[PDB]
Order: sequence, then structure tokens, then C-alpha cells
Amino acid sequence: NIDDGDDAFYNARLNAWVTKRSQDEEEWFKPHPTKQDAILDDDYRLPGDVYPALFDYQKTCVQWLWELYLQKVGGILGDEMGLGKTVQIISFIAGLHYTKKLNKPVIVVCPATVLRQWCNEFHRWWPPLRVVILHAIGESRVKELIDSVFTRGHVIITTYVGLRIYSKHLLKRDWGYAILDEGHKIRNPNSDISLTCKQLRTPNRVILSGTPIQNNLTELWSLFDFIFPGRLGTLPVFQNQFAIPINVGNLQVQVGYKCAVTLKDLISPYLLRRVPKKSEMVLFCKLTAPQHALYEKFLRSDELSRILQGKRQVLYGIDILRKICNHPDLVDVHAKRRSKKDPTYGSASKSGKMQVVKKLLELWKSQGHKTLLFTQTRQMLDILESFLERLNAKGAEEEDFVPFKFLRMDGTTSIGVRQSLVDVFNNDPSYNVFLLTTRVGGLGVNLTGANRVIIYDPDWNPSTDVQARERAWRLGQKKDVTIYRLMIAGSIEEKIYHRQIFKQFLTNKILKDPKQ
Amino acid sequence: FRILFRKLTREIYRYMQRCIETDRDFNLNLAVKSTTITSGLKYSLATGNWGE
Amino acid sequence: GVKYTCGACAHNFSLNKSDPVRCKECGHRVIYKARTKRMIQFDAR
Amino acid sequence: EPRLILDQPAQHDNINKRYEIRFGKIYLSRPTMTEADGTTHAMFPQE
RNA sequence: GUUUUCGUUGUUUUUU
Ligand SMILES: [Mg+2]
Ligand SMILES: [Zn+2]
Repeated sequence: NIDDGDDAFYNARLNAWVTKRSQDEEEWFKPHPTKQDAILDDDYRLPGDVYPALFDYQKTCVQWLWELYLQKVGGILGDEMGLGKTVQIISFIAGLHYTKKLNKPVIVVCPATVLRQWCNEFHRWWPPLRVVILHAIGESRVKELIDSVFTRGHVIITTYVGLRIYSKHLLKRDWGYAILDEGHKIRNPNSDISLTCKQLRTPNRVILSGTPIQNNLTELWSLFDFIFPGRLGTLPVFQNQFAIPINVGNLQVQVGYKCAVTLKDLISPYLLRRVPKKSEMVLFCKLTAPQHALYEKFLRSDELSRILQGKRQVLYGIDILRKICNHPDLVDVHAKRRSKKDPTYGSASKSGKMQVVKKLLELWKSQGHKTLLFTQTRQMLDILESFLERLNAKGAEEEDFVPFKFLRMDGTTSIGVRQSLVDVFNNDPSYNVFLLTTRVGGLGVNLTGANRVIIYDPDWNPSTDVQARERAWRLGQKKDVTIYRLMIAGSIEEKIYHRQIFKQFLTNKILKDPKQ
Repeated sequence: FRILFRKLTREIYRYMQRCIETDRDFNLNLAVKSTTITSGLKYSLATGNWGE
Repeated sequence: GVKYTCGACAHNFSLNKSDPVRCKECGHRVIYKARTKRMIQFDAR
Repeated sequence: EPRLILDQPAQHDNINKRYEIRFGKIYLSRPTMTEADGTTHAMFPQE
């Protein structure tokens, strides 16, 4: 457990680094043992330890961070996935700690899947920086932890669930530089996010996420609020300025063009922007006759009108009409009572997608193509798992075949398992297919082994699918990757897919050309 | 049936107004609340009250 | 143990709490709990 | 009352955009009860 | 474990 909760852990690493560098003040302030420091200006000289270790993008991004620091306040530092974000931020923090310009503790908020990671780069790049995570180590115990966490303690780490466990003695005292590695758990305003985040007392505010804008410009305003105190205006002002005109849009374009380029110039110096082959084949299957019957039956019923008028929400009427598109046997009232104890619950050819699943997956089963099966519900996982077990039974009973070897991962499993299964797919010639349910999976899991991808059900977030495709389309993927979309024509899948295309246009004309 | 159908011909009007302003490609199979003449007969024959 | 009989197809069978009400061969959802073979004693008066 | 007329008197220059729906023949079907699992069967009173 | 837990509106038909 690499940490500095107990000063002994700090002392050991400190001594080791001092001995390493050796071959009046805090010793590190002296230049590099074999080279000099990079003096950008009077108040900023990067140590020779890391300055040449960076490269173009990284160096100019740390430069951007220093530029913002001098201009005060901060910005939403977000670019292509993992474009040295951590390296840049820690190098810049080390830069301020080097010139003694850090006069107040730094706070960094990161997910619980990267907690040890975030402490690791501190330990390896800059041992002189002390670090303390917000846990039992780094009710009185956390108060003795508070003792000398501001003078002795340099950087405090926090999980973005853990602030409201000890916020009583954190949000009170002043703070210096602020880092939040989370740009999709802030989104729009009016949430516990703003309740425990935007009450921090520091101009320095930086967010590390390359996907801040995925739903709407309200999320943009709320993300701009955290960094800057409102160079644009209030939420009513932000809306009444350009919310409707952008959506509706000549009569809109030109005035909208100027009103949008004004915003682009207003927020552009507050968030950085940086960016094998892929085949996108979308199959349009039809609703089967038993599916069309259950579709019309639910179509003409009291519950839909009851939802429409207002006593209920449309979220519970489009979840059940997607419940029938996945397969007919999921709108049953006995779902749990026959999910894993009735070997007829799954079935085949009734879903309207088994045939384009059987054929498409068997075209790779004998071809030996590690493929990704993708869902959103753990309930449909039961059906696709019974289906694949029956496929296994059929293949094993006859000959000249090979076991299908699937696996399912979800929130039901533990955080410990993760990488293990994520690895057993890459490093095993067997274990060809495995379902992933692309909500839990996509946090950064390395599954470069896959070369084929099947999308079964369209999602709501247009972003959740890019990580899904990236589960086999990682940067510099070994072999060509293809996407096969399942889409039931003449159904809600049509509306969702067109909606997702419109959402792609939204983030593809706001950031590309506002004349579209 | 006269009663129930006189409250059937009119919900076409009261939906082809909210969409006529949008002039959308209305499905026309969603404005016809077909259970219009199911429930009046069900209630008259079940509860016993011939009306609504 | 708990035996079941179909509607008129005369199919004799036994459902458990894992399947819906469906005569397994005829596909008849009007099924009937098969009578108990157990003896019943009468008074004949 | 076999006549259902709508309109958009304004412009489209000036116009009567006349949505006009005409009624027609009814249809009668034989009893079919349409099970809740798509196993549709013609319905018998005993059932 | 002594002990120990069902109801109403409305509707119809009824009973010397
Ligand atoms: Mg009496
Ligand atoms: Zn039968």
C-alpha cells in the first residue's frame, strides 16, 4: 500500500529519493544533479527531473496550465483519452511545489478505480510531494490525520464518493490548487455534485476529462461554473442567450452563428481540445409476428395513456418497449422465477435477432475471431447466456466444433475481479466470446484481444457506445475491428438511432461548423 | 354505442390539433384510443350502470 | 408426485413451479390437477 | 355523421390546407382471444 | 406462545 498516511512511509521514500538524486532548505529546490532546471519565468522553473521526460503535447499542456495559473482561476483540461493528463497535471503541480509557489494544500479527486494509481505517479515522478488519500489512512482518527495535513501534508486525494464522509473538516479551511478527474459525474447543475464541489474556496480549478459535453450545453455551463465564476452569466442568462437558437438552428443561422462564436471565444481559453480502420455495419431486422402481436397489445393499453398524461414517467414505458425488442420473453411477470431455472425462458428465433446472432457469431466461431457481445441489461444476459449454453450443448454433442466459452461481468461481481477477466480474454486462445453489458465495462479495461464487436441494444447515452467500440478499438489496435449494430426497423430502435445521430450532429456542428 | 362513439369521433379532433401545428408525419394509429368503446360497455355490463 | 392432466387431449403430466400453465404436448392452457389415486371411504347410507 | 374536416387557413400564397377525413365501411371479425404470449388462438366460450 | 389477525363503497337479487 504505497501512501504517506504515516510519516514513516513518507520518510522512507524521501530518503531513497534524496540518496538517488545525491548521486539550507528543502533539498529538491536545487537543480538536477546532472542538468539544470527549465526556467519559463521568474515564478516557474520546472525541475530537470521531468522537464525533458515530457514531449511536445505534454510540455505545451503544462505550459497551458502555468498560463492559466498566472491568469489565475483555471480550466477544464480535457483532450483525447489519457493524453498524458495525469503526467501533465503532476508535472505542473511539481512545478509549483518546486518554486515554493505552493502555499496551500492541493486537492485531487479521482475515481476509486485509480486511487492507488494517482498516488503511484506522485511516488514515482515526484517523491518530494507528500500525499494523503481520504480514507482510514492516507471519528477522531481522521482528526489526527488532519493534524499537520496542511503544513506537513502536501496533496490530499479523495474518491468522488468519499468527500461526504469527512466533509465537516475539509470544506472549511482554505485550499490551493484543485484537480478533479471526473467530467461525467458533474454534468448539469442542481445535484449533490454542486453541493459537495463548488463550495471549495480556490480560483485554481481544473477538470481532467476529454468527454465533458455529451448530453447538452447545460452540462457545459455547469462545468464552466466550477472552473470560472461565470464569465458568461447565470443559468437563466446562459439559457436565454443561445439555448433555443442553437437547437432550432435561415432566420437562425447567422445571428446564431455569431452568438455561438462569441461563446466559443469566451470559453475556448478555458478548456483544451485535442483529438486501424473500423467498419460500421448496421442490420435492420424486423419484428416477428409474436413480437408484433405483443407490440400492438402493449401499444393499445391504458397504461401508456396514463403515463402520457402525467401520473407516471415515460422512462418506464420505453424501458418495457425495449424489453420486448430484445426478445418477447422479457415482458413476463415471472422473470426472476424462470430466469435460471426454466430452460425454455431463453429460446431462439423469437427475438428477431437470434438468427443474425447465430449466423454472425458462428461465422467467427469457426473463423477464430475474438468478438465482443454487448448488452445493457443483466436480465437479457440471462437469455443470451441460456442461448449460448444451448449452443455449447449442441456443439459438444456433435463433433468438429469448439466450446463457445463465454463469461459475464457486471456490478454484481467484485471490484477485485476486474482486470483478471479483462486479461483472461487477451491472453488465452480459447474463451472466444464474452458479454460485457457496456455500462459497467468501459472504465478503461484493456481488451485489445477482440477484433469483432456486436452491439445488441441501442443505449440512451451516445457516449456509452464509443467506449464499447473502444473495448476492441483501443489506440493502435493489432488487427482491424468491425462493428455490427442490431436495429429493429419500425420500432423504438429507429427513434433512438435517429436521436443518437442528432446528438452526434449536436456535438458535430457545435465543435465542427455552426452552419450545419 | 351512440354515447361512446360520440366520445370517439371527437378525440380525433382533440389530437389532430396538437399535431396539426407541428404538421408532423402523424402515425394516425396513435390518436385512435381504441379502448374508447371497451370500457363504457364493460362498466355498463359489469357494474350495471348504462352510461359513463 | 403432483400429477396433472390435460383438458381433452387426455395428456397426463406434472408441472412444477418453474413453468407456466401450458399442457406440455397439446399446448393447452386449460389444465387440471390429476385426481389423487388415494382411497376415499364412504358410508353407503 | 360521415364528414370530418380540418383546415389551416393562412399560407403555405394564401391557402386552405384542408385535412379532410372521410369515413367508410366497418369490419367484423370472428372471436379470437390473442393470448398474452403471442400464441394467438380463435376463442371458444368454454375457454 | 399463553394468546393470536379483515374491511368497505357501489350494484343486483332476495328472504314469513
Ligand atoms: Mg317469517
Ligand atoms: Zn394437451
